[PDB]
Amino acid sequence: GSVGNPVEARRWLRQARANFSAARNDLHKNANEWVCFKCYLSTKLALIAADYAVRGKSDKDVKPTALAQKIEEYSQQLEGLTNDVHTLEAYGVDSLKTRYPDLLPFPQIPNDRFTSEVAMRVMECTACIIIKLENFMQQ
Amino acid sequence: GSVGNPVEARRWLRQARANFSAARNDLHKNANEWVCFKCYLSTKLALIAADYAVRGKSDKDVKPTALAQKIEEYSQQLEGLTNDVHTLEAYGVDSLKTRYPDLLPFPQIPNDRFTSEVAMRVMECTACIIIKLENFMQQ
Repeated sequence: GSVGNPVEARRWLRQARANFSAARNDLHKNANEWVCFKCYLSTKLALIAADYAVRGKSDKDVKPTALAQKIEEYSQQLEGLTNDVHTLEAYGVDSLKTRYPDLLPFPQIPNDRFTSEVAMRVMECTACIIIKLENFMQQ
Repeated sequence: GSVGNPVEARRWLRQARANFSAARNDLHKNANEWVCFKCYLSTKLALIAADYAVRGKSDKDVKPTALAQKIEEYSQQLEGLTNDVHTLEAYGVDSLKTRYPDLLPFPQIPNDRFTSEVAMRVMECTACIIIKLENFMQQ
């Protein structure tokens, strides 16, 4: 898209970074669904930040993997972004499955769903996503 | 409602209790929006649990205060529930305002929206809700 909004981009990135920092508060506390939801939301907000940075607008209705696909076309600097973002799904992480039992295979609840190993792999993916996007927004 | 599902009720309540416990992880860590969202989700899932316990079905597409209005009618034991649940909205807490900057007056982000005092009042309000619903479900 044509004209970017750097003020709004910075605002959303600030929150994305806060969400990733806060994921540390739930580590090794039997709250792995909260590590994963925080990382999912960090990822979503960082992508929306980048969308503001380029186009001055976004959509919170669009799934992160689809937002990442559009954003990745903005520059070769973002190569690999969509693969990173899609890895969250591969670990069974999305907005609804980290929160609601009716979306999980009976009888699982979110508190039962994610191992500490998975929460760690999800943090690694998220850190890489934020780094690719911060690099791109720095220019 | 006429036929309850105690197994589903227990599933949902187990997750609500886990969310309320997880809220403690974010206290005094500059993550008050996460304290509030966790308490919001705890409240919502406990209401859904009570709805399962009474009629064996619910809706997660209804706002918590609206669900509480229906549930309050189930028993004298639940007197005051609707107002108890409405406290969250009164303190500026709901699903979107604890997560998304575009819902907040510029330049505010969730990470600077909630004071530590508001975070504490929200935990106390959530305690009151959980108490009322848990006592009722121990029918």
